Amino acid sequence: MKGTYYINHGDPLMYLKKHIKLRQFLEGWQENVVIEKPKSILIISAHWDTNVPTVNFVEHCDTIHDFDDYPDPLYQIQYRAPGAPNLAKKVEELLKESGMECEIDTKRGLDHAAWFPLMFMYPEANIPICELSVQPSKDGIHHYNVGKALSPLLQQGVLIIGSGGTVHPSDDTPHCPNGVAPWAIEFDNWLEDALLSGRYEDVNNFKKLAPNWEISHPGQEHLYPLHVALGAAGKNPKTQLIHRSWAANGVFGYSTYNFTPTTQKTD
Ligand SMILES: [Fe+2]
Repeated sequence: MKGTYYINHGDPLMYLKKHIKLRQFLEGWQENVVIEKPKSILIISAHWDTNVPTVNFVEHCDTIHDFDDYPDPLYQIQYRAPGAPNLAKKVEELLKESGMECEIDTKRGLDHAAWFPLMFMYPEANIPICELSVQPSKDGIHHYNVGKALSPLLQQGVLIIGSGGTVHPSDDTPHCPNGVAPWAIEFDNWLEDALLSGRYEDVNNFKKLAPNWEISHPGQEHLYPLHVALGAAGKNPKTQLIHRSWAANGVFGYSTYNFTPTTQKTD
């Protein structure tokens, strides 16, 4: 495939498990999704929440274990990827050239939205990684425009990946164990239909249109990486669903999308 992706980083517990389909999908990334080695990777992280777009600019990525109450082994994982400082500067220029602000963090490593799926996709940790934050108090259209500014990166060998959670309710939302709560089916299906239809404006305006977005994304920070990845695919991309699974609690969903460009930018 070519283009950009919206993936789910999933449950860190899957590191210890054998039968999680999302992990199998991620492990097969280089065989089934992206054959060609990318020059660098831009991860739009649901777990880096800022006021204005921010990008990290480091030579070596720390591994940030920003998650609570997991088993000890999870905190010993190191994903020793190189940073991507030139990619970071290029993201800052592209955003500013489009009239958007962008700040640069020269210390922050990768949070688990980045390193956790990447350690399955690219276990050799030899691809330069740069993370981009989301701005959860801004709307879907903001995030789409951040991505649109970034689409020239596609012709430069950059793999752009939004890392979120397609259905990501509050911890207080009751479970439907080993099933799928109908509200979550409804939201997931609406989103799939909007994307496969090419109704990308609807996706940007999900708050006005999507059923049960209040349950699926009370904060939205796990959805907004989709808008950035979608915008980064340029005008009129074609979307396809490349993985779907659900957590055993029946209310977290991992629908995964590829956005294939049909247009390009100037020489
Ligand atoms: Fe998450």
